Amino acid sequence: MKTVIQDTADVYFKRKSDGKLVFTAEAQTASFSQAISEEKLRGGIGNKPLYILKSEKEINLTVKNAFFDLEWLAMTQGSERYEVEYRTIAYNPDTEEVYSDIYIQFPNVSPSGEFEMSLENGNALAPEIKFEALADTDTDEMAVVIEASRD
Amino acid sequence: CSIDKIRFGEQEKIEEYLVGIAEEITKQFSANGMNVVFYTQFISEAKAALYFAKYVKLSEEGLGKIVKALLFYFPERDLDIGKRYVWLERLTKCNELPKSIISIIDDFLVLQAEKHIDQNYSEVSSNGLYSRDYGALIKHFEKNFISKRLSEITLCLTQDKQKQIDFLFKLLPLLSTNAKSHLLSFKSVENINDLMNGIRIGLIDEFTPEHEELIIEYLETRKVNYIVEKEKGIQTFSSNDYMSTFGIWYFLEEINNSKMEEFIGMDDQYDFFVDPENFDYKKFIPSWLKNYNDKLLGKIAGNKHMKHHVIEVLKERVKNSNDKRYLEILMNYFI
Repeated sequence: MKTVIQDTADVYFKRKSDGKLVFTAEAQTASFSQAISEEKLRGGIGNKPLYILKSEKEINLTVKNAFFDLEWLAMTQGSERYEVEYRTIAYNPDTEEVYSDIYIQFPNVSPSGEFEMSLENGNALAPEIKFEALADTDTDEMAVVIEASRD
Repeated sequence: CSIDKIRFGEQEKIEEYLVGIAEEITKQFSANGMNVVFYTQFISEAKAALYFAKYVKLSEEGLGKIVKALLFYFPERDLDIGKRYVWLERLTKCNELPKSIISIIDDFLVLQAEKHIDQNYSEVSSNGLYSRDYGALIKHFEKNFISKRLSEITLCLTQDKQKQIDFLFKLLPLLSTNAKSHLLSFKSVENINDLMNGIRIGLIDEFTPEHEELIIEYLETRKVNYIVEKEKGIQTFSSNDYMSTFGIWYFLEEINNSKMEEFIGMDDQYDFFVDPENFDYKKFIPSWLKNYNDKLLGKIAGNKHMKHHVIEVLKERVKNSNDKRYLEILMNYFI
């Protein structure tokens, strides 16, 4: 009870064309990253405003669990998008009450794992999974926040 | 660290190193037989080698060798065309680009165009993926690449589908005039946009006509979004913008209409461009413009009547950071 700041998050996954649901109870790492750095261009034309800025804004998401679930090994055994619906909460420093719920959802996200765990103690084996948000050539396809806590 | 500064040695053999990685990839993925028990090993170190190459030299042989495979033999599971594109410049950062690479990359772009012509394929990546990036880049080297015969082999089509109809808009500067001719034969520009690309490579400035419906309908159908968004509450920051792309146009003097201060609402970046003398200063942020483009921002930060707070912003960021970028920014264009 001295200094025990610790929260929880719930994370869901779905592939398109069906109401898919792969989920985790927690995400210990939950590293979100936003890296932005430009290219080396030296066209050097006076009558050419560049104003390039950026339009990539890459995201990075990571979850960990012991859950591949069980039923999709079943049925699934018997682009391929892996859309993710996050579920988190927030608290007011003034009121510290349960009043807000945070959702994060994407229409284009794919996993990206490093297939070399190969680690030299059989650990608890919390199969860390690294992710990636992909972007089609249509429009938007980034996020939806579903801010709650109306009052 | 700035590895670019460091000196190099024994360049001779690392050339064989990288050609060996290239030929290994070719042999492994070239035939029907592909072992994934092999794929779970150093596949990754193969990309690791294809990277820290910039910061290393490359004669015609080595650079040709890497480009063959990089455009030909790597599986799509670990490779999207976007990260391919990103990887190919940085190979060309530390050397030149001869006729050979032009030839091979053009072969890539045409047959990859022939790869995507499908009822379903959407050509996804975490960059957007208009190998109009490739077209413009090759245009950036040398004077011109009129696309020789690849132009024609890209022109030869019929009624068909709509894929190539707008897809070929990627490579128009690397095309002949008959490209624009039989483009005018059907459907010049209706994409709700066109700017996104044409303003990026070909049109850019000097002419922004009365495009009429575009921005007007943008605001018309975004006011209702504003209402139904702020009333219920959602705040998604979905990565697609045109309000900012026209707000920057507003003070760039490219847009001189008086219909700009309308939205109010969100995107304090838009307020930042469009509201000089009453802008909300309790929204200090080292972003938006911090994504500093170049001189357009020298004019942006001209702001004779507003500098006093931005200099304290520089205080806050440069002082409380060892990051070299922010002070490299601070010195000149803010002076």
